[PDB]
Amino acid sequence: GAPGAPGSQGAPGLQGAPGAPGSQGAPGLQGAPGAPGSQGAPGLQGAPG
Amino acid sequence: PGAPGSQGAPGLQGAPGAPGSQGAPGLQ
Repeated sequence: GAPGAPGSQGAPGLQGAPGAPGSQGAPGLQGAPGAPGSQGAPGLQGAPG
Repeated sequence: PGAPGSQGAPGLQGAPGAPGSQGAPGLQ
């Protein structure tokens, strides 16, 4: 007997390349800034006195 | 009567083997 330690099965499985990816809260496009200014009442008359 | 070497147990299996990695469709 002793069939060369009769055949044993190979190793299947491991259905994944160990990358374990996955990204958290990624970046977001900057809000094009609203240039600061000041409301006002530009008219025509400023001090007619 | 005696016959050292005559037919004993008829050969069966003798050198059994085994399939390797049968695999499995872990895909899609």
